[PDB]
Amino acid sequence: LICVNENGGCEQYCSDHTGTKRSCRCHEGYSLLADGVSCTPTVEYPCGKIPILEKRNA
Amino acid sequence: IVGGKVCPKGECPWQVLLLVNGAQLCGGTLINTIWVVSAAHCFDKIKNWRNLIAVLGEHDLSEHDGDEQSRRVAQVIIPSTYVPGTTNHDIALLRLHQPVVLTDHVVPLCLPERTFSERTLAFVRFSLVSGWGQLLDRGATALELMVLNVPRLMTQDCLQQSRSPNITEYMFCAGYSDGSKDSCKGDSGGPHATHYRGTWYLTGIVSWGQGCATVGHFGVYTRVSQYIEWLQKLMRSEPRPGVLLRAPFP
Ligand SMILES: [NH3+]C1CCCCC1
Ligand SMILES: [Ca+2]
Ligand SMILES: [Cl-]
Ligand SMILES: [Cl-]
Repeated sequence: LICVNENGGCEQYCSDHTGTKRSCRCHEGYSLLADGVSCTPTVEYPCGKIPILEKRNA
Repeated sequence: IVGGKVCPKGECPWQVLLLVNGAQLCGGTLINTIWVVSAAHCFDKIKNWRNLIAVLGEHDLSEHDGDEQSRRVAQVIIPSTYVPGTTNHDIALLRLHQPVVLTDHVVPLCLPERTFSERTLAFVRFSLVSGWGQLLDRGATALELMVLNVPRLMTQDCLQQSRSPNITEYMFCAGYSDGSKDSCKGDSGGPHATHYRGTWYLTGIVSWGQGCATVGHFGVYTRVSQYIEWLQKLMRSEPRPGVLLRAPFP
């Protein structure tokens, strides 16, 4: 895969590697799931999420 | 903000209000507990750098509801390339004197990686711009925080569609040419925030235009992707005596 197309499938950040290799990454306050693409919050108030709306759909 | 709506209390939780001697100066964007991004031009006329206050969790300026958090601004960092009274490199990094406490009403916007911002976020059409600026060109400022969804243009298309500073590579256009919808005076420094797969990111800073909601013209925003590495380096630096710091760019 490649980060310029479709964000490399990553939810957040994407690094291209030597070979047909790609690594997804997540911002501080998130961890990468075993699918290698998804990011899940690890803190109560992660950046870029709106608590009253997250609660509204939780 | 012209032609937008009230941002429901808590739905713009990264919005910062900057005050000088208690008076509305500019907007800004919280990006973690001690750092705020604003516009360099907000500070062109500051006389006493020690009267600058940042307020988080603000919504209705007419009242105090207890969600507000005020901090002194310990540092204003401006790139070496910014020239006062002009438009290019219109960005400032502010260090708060004490961290804000993250709450339902106070949350940072994610500062994206450059590559992610250039390759993906730059192609998300609509983004939100917010502030307590003028509700109309030559009009009164808002008491409630306002927000507006604006579409981004490629710069060639902006120049094509517009009808006087250049749009440099450190800028981008967003909004509408029919004079209905724009950011306006007092909104300067505020966020242009972009949603991608469930999360919001800082892509722009309210910077300038040919007046507010002027027919034939678009809002101009500082292109934050150009500054990610500059900001990230500064956020790792120790504080220096004296509020204003000019830092080399790149
Ligand atoms: N759209 C811009 C108009 C001038 C003030 C800053 C926002
Ligand atoms: Ca209030
Ligand atoms: Cl240092
Ligand atoms: Cl000083």
